[PDB]
Amino acid sequence: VRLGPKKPPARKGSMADVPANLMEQIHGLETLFTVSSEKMRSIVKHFISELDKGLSKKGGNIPMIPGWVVEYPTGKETGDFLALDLGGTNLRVVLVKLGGNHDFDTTQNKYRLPDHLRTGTSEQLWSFIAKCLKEFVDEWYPDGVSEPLPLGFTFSYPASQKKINSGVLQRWTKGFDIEGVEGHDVVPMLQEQIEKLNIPINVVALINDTTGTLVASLYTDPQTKMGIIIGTGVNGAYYDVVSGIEKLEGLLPEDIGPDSPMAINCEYGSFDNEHLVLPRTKYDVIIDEESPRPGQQAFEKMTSGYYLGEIMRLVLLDLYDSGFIFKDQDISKLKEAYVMDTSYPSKIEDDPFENLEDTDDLFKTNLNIETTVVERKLIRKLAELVGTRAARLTVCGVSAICDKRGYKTAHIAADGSVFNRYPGYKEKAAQALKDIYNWDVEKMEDHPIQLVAAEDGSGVGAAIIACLTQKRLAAGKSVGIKGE
Amino acid sequence: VRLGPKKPPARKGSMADVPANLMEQIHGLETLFTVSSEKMRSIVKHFISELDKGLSKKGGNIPMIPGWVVEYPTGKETGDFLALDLGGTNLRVVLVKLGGNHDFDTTQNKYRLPDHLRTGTSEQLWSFIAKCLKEFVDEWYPDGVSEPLPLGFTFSYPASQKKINSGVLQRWTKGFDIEGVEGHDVVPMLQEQIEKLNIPINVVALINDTTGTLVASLYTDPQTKMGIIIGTGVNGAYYDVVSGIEKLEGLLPEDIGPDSPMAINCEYGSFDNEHLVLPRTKYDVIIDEESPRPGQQAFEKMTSGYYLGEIMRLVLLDLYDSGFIFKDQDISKLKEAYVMDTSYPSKIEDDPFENLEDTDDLFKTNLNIETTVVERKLIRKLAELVGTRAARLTVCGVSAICDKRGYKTAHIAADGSVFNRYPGYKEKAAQALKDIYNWDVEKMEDHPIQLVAAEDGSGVGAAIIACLTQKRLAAGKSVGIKGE
Repeated sequence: VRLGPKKPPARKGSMADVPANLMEQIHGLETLFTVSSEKMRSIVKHFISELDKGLSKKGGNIPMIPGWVVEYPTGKETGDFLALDLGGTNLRVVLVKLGGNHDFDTTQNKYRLPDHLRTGTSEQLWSFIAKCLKEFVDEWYPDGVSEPLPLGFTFSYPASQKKINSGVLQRWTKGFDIEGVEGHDVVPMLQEQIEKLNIPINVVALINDTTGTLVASLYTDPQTKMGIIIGTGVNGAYYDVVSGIEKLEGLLPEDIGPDSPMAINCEYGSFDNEHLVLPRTKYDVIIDEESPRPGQQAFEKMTSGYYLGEIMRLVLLDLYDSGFIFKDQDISKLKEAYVMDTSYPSKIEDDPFENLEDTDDLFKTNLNIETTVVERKLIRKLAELVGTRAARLTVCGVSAICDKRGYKTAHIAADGSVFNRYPGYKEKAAQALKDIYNWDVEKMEDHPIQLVAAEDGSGVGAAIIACLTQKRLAAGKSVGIKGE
Repeated sequence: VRLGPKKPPARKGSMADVPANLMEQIHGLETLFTVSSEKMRSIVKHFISELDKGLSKKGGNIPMIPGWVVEYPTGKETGDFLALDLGGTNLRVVLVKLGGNHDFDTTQNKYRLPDHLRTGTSEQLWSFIAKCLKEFVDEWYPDGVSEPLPLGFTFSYPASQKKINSGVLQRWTKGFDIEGVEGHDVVPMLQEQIEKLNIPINVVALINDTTGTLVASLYTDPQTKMGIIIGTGVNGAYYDVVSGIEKLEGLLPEDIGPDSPMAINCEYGSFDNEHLVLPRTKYDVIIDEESPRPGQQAFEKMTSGYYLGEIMRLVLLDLYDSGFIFKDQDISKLKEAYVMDTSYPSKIEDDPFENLEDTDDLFKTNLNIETTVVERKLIRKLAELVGTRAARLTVCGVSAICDKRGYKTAHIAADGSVFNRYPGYKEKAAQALKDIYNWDVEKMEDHPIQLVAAEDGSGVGAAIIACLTQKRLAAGKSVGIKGE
């Protein structure tokens, strides 16, 4: 039924019937949005320079935050470990049992946050989280445990960490707004509530989810060299080496030696806030000028899936205003910012039909705009250009990390809604890496540097980081700066 | 982010905290909805007898419609062929180029039927279709063709045919209401409008989409023994042999002799309308009594995904009425027929949490029903029972056809939204087949009889049936009853 179950072939996409004047505008969209291999190589050179800068004492626009994971997982770890992921709408609690052969078992619950928890008191939040952990532990360990359960806490909010078992909140995001937490260490706040309920849990690590994605994926897949999130937000994490981190000079204890690995949470959404290398167009400038924080998050704005529909909307409105398309149409819906979400370029790029009838139905039904076939061919071209630009720019971050560290091969453990669901994304990213490196290789599965699906970072990853951490803490091996 | 990109593992599903009274009701639900292996074998034996009955002179509840495809595609077929797929809302035109090594290329367009066609004249309909085909051919063959393109027409309406290149409309369905067409052969009606527009197409075949799924999938995959649809509706098609078709004795020319293959479109939705073997519960009886055609489509009612939410709804109301669940709830939204669509059992079976928070959020948000976790554990067990019974009954159709024809091994080419999207469906079906056959086999990938994703029946299949038919029409080999 319908088009059958297997992915339809890509449409042929003939441009033979497109009139000269529209075809000139299509070429102008190609000039605006195509990222050449040379431009990619150029962006990567500057990205490497900014990765270096963020690790220097002076710092830079890329935070390059030390994650205080100073060893790799081996895959041979065993035991029971907890993970907590505090999101905007819910708390997830995960019991991970590590099998010792790159394998694990999970048992997980999800506790939806009451509306008021995001904005009430500090004690109310940590008490709620402790009540969920008590309910969980009491069910899964009805007769307690002989050793407390180490817990890793995924707390993906701007924070500073001078050691892994700490997180001083810098600023709340994602709808949280709780007094008396900004500027304080959240780890003892949660531990205090745990102890109040006499729950046998020791909070031993606080992480960013992308650090988790890196370490979970390297536990199951030892070829992992990076964890990357390609969604509404963007981020990457990898292992540097202590000697490469000027900003830690003089602060490390001697048992964290110069050749020690150090996981880094790049927070590279802010790469090129100086607007010197990314190929921002007039439409990107408008998106930025109209955003909550103009001049911030330059790289996120150029690569996040959240803006891809918005770019199309502004281009389309421009084409309309300049007299090229939708001449007789009521275009009022195209004047609403963010009316086109990521589903628009997605559906348009998935349209299997030469006459682009999925695109026709989307425009008529959702935007009240009737179109000619040749207009839809422009619209389809535009969607392909915007989806492909975002993949080629994301891969500059992958390439900069690999080139910085000398990784000639890598699995890049990827997650987020763009990687997982945007049409053709994996193909677009693989072609981008092939174009950067000029590999002579037929099949994407054989690419020396290739994206693969990540393991669960904020659950499994935080639990494995808790396992690694607990082994250091037990032995007296340092997990932070001297004295901390 | 979230649970990461990989399928979460199945929840543990502890029943330890479920009170004795609720566990007794769960056991009662397992009695009502479990289909044993011996039951499935009992059903298969009767289903074979009913397949044989539908092919006999006296007929039976299973139509067993000869589809007038009297040869197997070899995979060596080459050429350009058209398919037309006419639904209730859309027309699809497919140009299929066969490559001669079980491979094909497609080029396809989709045209939404104007609202006024459904109630227009016969001429308006065929004219519209011909104008779509003129448009399409004018583009993909701007200088014409050396021989007319043979076209296979998937005509998704009750119709009878005494030869492949004919279809006499029985009754319009899908709120079509066009005069002068019921009781008439639609092929010449379409051909006339084609010729009026001087389009180089010859309509050579009219088919049911499931016959197309069988044929297209056999062209690409030589182990295909059946085409099966498991969606809102259900159907199967497979090749029988003319000697097994008593109702065609006396009607066939010598060049469709007793040893000839004959594709059958079973339309086995009506299996067991006489209610002799399917394990109908009181809930299935209610569904039938309240359905548009009580006493019809018994097997479809017991296997289609459309009913699975509704079976759950009535079970849950009956448990509320008996005082077991939702005791202090306002259950008024649960009293609406078909309020629970296939997404309810699907989301419930996909819930990865031990506390079943997806199911909590589904019931609280969509039905205004608050639940205890032990209620949700009963709800999850009910969803699993209902999804599992539908898969096990579906595979009784597969096994009947395979045992009828002596297929010890087979690929069963499957499509439809239940096969394609219902959680765990493929594993349920594969376990059902292993249970019927008592195979000693560890991996589902290795099962002797297995479901595999089908090729596109209503497009590609209709074009390949057009190719096989044209070969016979050109040579003067028959494709129907003597003299038709």
